Amino acid sequence: RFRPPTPEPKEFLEYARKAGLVIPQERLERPIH
Amino acid sequence: GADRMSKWTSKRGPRTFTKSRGAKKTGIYTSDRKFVQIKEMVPEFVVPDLTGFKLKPYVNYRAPAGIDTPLTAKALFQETVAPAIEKDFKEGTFDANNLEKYGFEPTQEGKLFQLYPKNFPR
Amino acid sequence: AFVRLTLPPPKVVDRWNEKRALFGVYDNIGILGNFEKHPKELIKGPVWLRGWRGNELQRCVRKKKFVGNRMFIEDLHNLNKRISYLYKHFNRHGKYR
Amino acid sequence: LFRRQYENSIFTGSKTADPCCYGHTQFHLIPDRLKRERLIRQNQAEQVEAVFRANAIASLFAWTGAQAMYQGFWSEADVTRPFVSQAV
Amino acid sequence: GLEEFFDDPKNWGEEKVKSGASWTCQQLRNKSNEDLHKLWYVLLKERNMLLTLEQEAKRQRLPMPSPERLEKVVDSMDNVDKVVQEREDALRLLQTGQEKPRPGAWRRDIFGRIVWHKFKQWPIPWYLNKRYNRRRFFAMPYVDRFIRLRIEKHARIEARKRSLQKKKEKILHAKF
Amino acid sequence: ARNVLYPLYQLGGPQLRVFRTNFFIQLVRPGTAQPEDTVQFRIPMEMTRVDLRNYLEQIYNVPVAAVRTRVQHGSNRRRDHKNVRIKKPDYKVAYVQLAHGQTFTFPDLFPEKSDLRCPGIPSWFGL
Amino acid sequence: SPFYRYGMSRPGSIADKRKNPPWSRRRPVVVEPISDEDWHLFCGDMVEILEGKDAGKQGKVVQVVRQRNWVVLEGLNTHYRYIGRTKDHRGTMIASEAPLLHHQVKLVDPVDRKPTEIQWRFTEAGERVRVSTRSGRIIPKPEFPRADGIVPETWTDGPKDTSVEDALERTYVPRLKTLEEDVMEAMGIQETRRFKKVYWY
Amino acid sequence: RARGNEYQPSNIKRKHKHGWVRRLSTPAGVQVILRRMLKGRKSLSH
Amino acid sequence: LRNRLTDRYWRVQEVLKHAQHFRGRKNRCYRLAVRAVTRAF
RNA sequence: AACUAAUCCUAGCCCUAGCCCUACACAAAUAUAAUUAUACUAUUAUAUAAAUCAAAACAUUUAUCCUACUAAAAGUAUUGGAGAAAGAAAUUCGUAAGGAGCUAUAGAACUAGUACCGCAAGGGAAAGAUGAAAGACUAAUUAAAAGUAAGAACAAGCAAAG
RNA sequence: GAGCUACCUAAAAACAAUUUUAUGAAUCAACUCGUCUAUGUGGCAAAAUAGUGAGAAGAUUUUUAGGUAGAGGUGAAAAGCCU
RNA sequence: UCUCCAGGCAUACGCGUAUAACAACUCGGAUAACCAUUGUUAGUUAAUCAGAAUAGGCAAUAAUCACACUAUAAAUUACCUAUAACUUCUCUGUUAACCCAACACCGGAAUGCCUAAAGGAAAGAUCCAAAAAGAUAAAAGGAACUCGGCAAACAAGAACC
Ligand SMILES: [Mg+2]
Ligand SMILES: [Mg+2]
Ligand SMILES: [Mg+2]
Ligand SMILES: [Mg+2]
Ligand SMILES: [Mg+2]
Ligand SMILES: [Mg+2]
Ligand SMILES: [Mg+2]
Ligand SMILES: [Mg+2]
Ligand SMILES: [Mg+2]
Ligand SMILES: [Mg+2]
Ligand SMILES: [Mg+2]
Ligand SMILES: [Mg+2]
Ligand SMILES: [Mg+2]
Ligand SMILES: [Mg+2]
Ligand SMILES: [Mg+2]
Ligand SMILES: [Mg+2]
Ligand SMILES: [Mg+2]
Ligand SMILES: [Mg+2]
Ligand SMILES: [Mg+2]
Ligand SMILES: [Mg+2]
Ligand SMILES: [Mg+2]
Ligand SMILES: [Mg+2]
Ligand SMILES: [Mg+2]
Ligand SMILES: [Mg+2]
Ligand SMILES: [Mg+2]
Ligand SMILES: [Mg+2]
Ligand SMILES: [Mg+2]
Ligand SMILES: [Mg+2]
Ligand SMILES: [Mg+2]
Ligand SMILES: [Mg+2]
Ligand SMILES: [Mg+2]
Repeated sequence: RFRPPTPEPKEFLEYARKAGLVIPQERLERPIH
Repeated sequence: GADRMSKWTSKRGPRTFTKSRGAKKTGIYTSDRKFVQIKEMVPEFVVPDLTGFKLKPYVNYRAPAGIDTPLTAKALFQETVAPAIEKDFKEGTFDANNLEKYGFEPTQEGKLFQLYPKNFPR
Repeated sequence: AFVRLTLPPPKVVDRWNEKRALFGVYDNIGILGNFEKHPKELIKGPVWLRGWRGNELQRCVRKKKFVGNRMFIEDLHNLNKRISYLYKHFNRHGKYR
Repeated sequence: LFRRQYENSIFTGSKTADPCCYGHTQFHLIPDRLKRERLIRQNQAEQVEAVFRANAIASLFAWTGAQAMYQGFWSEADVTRPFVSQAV
Repeated sequence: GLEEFFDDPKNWGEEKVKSGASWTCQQLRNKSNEDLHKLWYVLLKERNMLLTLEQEAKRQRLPMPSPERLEKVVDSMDNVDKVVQEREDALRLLQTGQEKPRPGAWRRDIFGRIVWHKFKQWPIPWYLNKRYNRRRFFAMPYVDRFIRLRIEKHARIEARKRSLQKKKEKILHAKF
Repeated sequence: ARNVLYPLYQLGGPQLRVFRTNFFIQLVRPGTAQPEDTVQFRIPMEMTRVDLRNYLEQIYNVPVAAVRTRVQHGSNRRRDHKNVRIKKPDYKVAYVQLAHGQTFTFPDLFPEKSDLRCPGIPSWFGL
Repeated sequence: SPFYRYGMSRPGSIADKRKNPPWSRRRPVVVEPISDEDWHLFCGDMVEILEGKDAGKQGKVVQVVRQRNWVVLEGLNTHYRYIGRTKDHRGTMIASEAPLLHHQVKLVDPVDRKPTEIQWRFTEAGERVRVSTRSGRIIPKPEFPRADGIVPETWTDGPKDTSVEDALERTYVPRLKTLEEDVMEAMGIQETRRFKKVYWY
Repeated sequence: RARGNEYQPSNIKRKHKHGWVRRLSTPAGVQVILRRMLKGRKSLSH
Repeated sequence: LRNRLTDRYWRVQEVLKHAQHFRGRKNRCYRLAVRAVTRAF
């Protein structure tokens, strides 16, 4: 027997940079002060 | 080693296995394998004339929305049937037998569009 | 072995809550109440062991008597098998004859 | 237009041993599926004549070509004589 | 023509496109049946354009301009669909008194459960169909044990569910 | 229309009419190279090629000469965090060849086109 | 999902889908449940900070995360951070507001600025209104800009937007006819054939 | 000979041997389904 | 796990401190350290 | 002067008490090779539970299993290779939400009857851990396990003791 | 549980060249089988590889679907086979 | 471009997106390059290829180039009589280096066509020790080897229990 290969997923940016991603801009609900 | 979890479709199995993807039939298969399409079995899209139509997909944000009052049989009955019966009752020209006069249908048979069992699609 | 690296949150016991303060009241309801009620009537617990005590084999049989016919299929199967396990141990196995 | 793999054949209507190795005329009957009324219904009215043209080019090219290869002419020995046939 | 599958030529490439509010049910109720039939197709053509633009954005790996427009269109079509459903429902009740458009009945399946059965249209009566008579709407006695096991299984889940809520409130009261 | 019942038809029955249509379609840019007359659509799996012809000719008034359809298998290979297969929906692709010699080409939407000599010391200080 | 933790970032945003991924199993936050009726703080209501860094400073609510009993005040309870940090550039220093729980703030009486506790009670018209526990007084519901950014008064409809009057026109005439029948009569379709018998079962 | 390849896949054989219609044919097969439904199996039959 | 031994760390340290000056795994592994310590005693 | 690692608290669970239930939830599809809009070929549980095991073998027999109120009568009358064992009745008595339970190898198998294994019936897991706030850049705490590194070894030996 | 294997039912396939004859004949491929030796022995393989060999128009071999089930089935009996 | 090797292309069954492009360089290929891996986007188009009305009446005479020719194991809906209907194209299969053997396994895997025009690469670099495995050559002798001519041979013939 064996154990399964879970991929086991400052880190999100690398994750999406390697994979590539469509990051649509978001309208900030609260205006910045 | 067969996959028990994925859906059974016509792409799987031998050539002899075939089955539909949910499209409605439009014809009949006669003997000697001739397909005969029936014109009435093929849906017809009833599209109205939209020339001079004032309504567009979206509405003014300035337009006040209304209080929700979902339609009820009582509200339908009062709006349509009550005015006649009330006036007729005062006139005295009323009887149980002549409910068809006000729009009642004793049976749905013979109508093109039957309310139950429904015989027309949306 | 490995040990906690921080002290656990302090545990506070309030000794004068209603349950602790009034614990033991109406335990002489019999001698001080003309014996209308036995104190064992004041026990709260399973139906089959209020005012009663026994070893595990005795407790198993008594539960079956009281609620055996209202038990679930899986539980009654387990309860019945426990009786037979305990019967064979207490009556056939052990140091003393 | 769909691909298959099956026997490759060059035939004029008879085998090479047959003395009648040339072609005079072909008569073709178009199937009901391609007739004038159905095409007009499908809105491909401009294809009524196109159906005729395509059948002739394919039918006659095969028949005139097959005759040439009965005479020994192929792609690397191109025909010295134009090969002629007609069809209705 | 095929031009109707795309937005106005000026809007192409624009970062955002201004859209109004979606139709609410009450506003739609004012309109007549004939008007709603026309309004449906007005919404449908808008919906096809937005669905078309949504796919092209994915193909180009770009953000879809003003994606809220699609949501507003879908809501309006549901409201138009709802209002028409209400009108038919009331008319069905008045003339027939039936609560459902489709025939059905309550039946017990071969596994011992009670399930609503939706009827189908056939050209022959039920006693003559041989494909219908293979279907069984009864359970044999060997299902009785399995019927009890379901009830006991469900009782365990609900008892656990009640117990947990009681425990959770204890945590709240201690915390607050 | 989809997810609705069609009245069973028998000899001499009326015409089947759908007044409000539940079918929504999207026009897509071809993946491979297609003739200028051909147009691609993604359509609900319950739509037939006959439906698309009448759908386009009546709602959009587009003259159609031929329609071809295929069903594309969606991928079921990607797995979630629990190692459960994720399914991409299967869909139907329709190829429409325009009539009257008419031509169409997919439009191009989205046409949009301190001091090195004093390092590590804050400049704010004027001393 | 039982484990989704509500945060200052709006649900469904890029940050939220990273703060709350499907595999996260963080410890539940304990929230004293508050009835929809009981809750009395609204966006635009001036409130006072009972305790903390800015205790005694009145501010205006700008956001409410009801699942966390949070009220966020503009320009108060502020720590400092860098926005738009890049590899080449540091970013811009800004003051970022932090959530304050309901029990750490109180509503303010308008005429006399003080942290007056309020009670919910109806009016002559019947509309529910907040009333101050002491110095009984009507605290009006404030007006806050719409979250989507749409200001109806400034709004001017462009193409594809129905005009006001047209949307409000009444054309419905109640009658015992389905939408199907009305359209056929209006469009003049004629059908005299009738469906044969169908045995529903 | 080399063993381990006793499985020669065939969709006709599989659906006939362990399919929905086969399981419902006899009362014992119906109880196979009843057990799996009670256990909570995602796949009642092939 | 109603009752679990909570002092095992200090029980292990008692034997280990008498073995720290040995060579090999006898100086750090309780199962081997314990036997070596007794022979010294 | 540190790597591998370690620390953690609540997700839920457990036993009772109480209580009959009336959860059986859009459209559409499905008993056809289920989940395929319409004819074809029609549709239907089970005769007594057995054995292991006890009798130190085994062959009649062997509590519960195979339920009919509590306490007593009573392990009494009876029954039994009169062995192992089994075992009444007449009769009398009887008005009522909690935890000196578990806290991630524990408590349910359960984050799931999933992944995965098996032609099938069937078998069946593992794991998580910042803060008031991540719209504060996702933290800290620990000579602390075995294992290594920092730092190979230096005649001679149960490796230590004097 | 007969998708392996044993046997069976139904519907289908394959067999060149050469010599005999008119064939469970001959030489020898494809195909089926597994004689002898070496290698391998956690191996390429939970029975293989490389050579060498036996049959090769028949009681041949192969394909597809169906049948027989454990107190049993199948068996040109090896107490073989039945994942 | 060169050197060398010689089961390839289709269909059936099966598998189920491994197909193609791009971007990635963690995991997967027993290493790299590169991707068969990860993410994103695309794809397989059919009236011919492939799949999916009723009631009666009646049949002696194989196949094999079917003639001759014998043979033995004895061997494939039609045509008629009446009734009924009186112009039709929808639906589904179509990708790939693929399947069964826990694996990118020297194994297993049906048929048609063809035999190199199709398809491929035995060597990561170096070094030439022992022992081990395989191929080729052998002065003089020729079974003296060995349980036995096992294995090998420029042999493959003859006989007997
Ligand atoms: Mg097709
Ligand atoms: Mg196996
Ligand atoms: Mg096989
Ligand atoms: Mg015995
Ligand atoms: Mg016995
Ligand atoms: Mg556990
Ligand atoms: Mg467990
Ligand atoms: Mg250490
Ligand atoms: Mg010494
Ligand atoms: Mg078989
Ligand atoms: Mg031959
Ligand atoms: Mg022979
Ligand atoms: Mg031979
Ligand atoms: Mg021979
Ligand atoms: Mg045999
Ligand atoms: Mg023998
Ligand atoms: Mg076996
Ligand atoms: Mg590729
Ligand atoms: Mg690349
Ligand atoms: Mg890829
Ligand atoms: Mg065909
Ligand atoms: Mg292909
Ligand atoms: Mg390997
Ligand atoms: Mg080549
Ligand atoms: Mg190589
Ligand atoms: Mg080499
Ligand atoms: Mg040699
Ligand atoms: Mg020599
Ligand atoms: Mg010798
Ligand atoms: Mg000798
Ligand atoms: Mg030899």
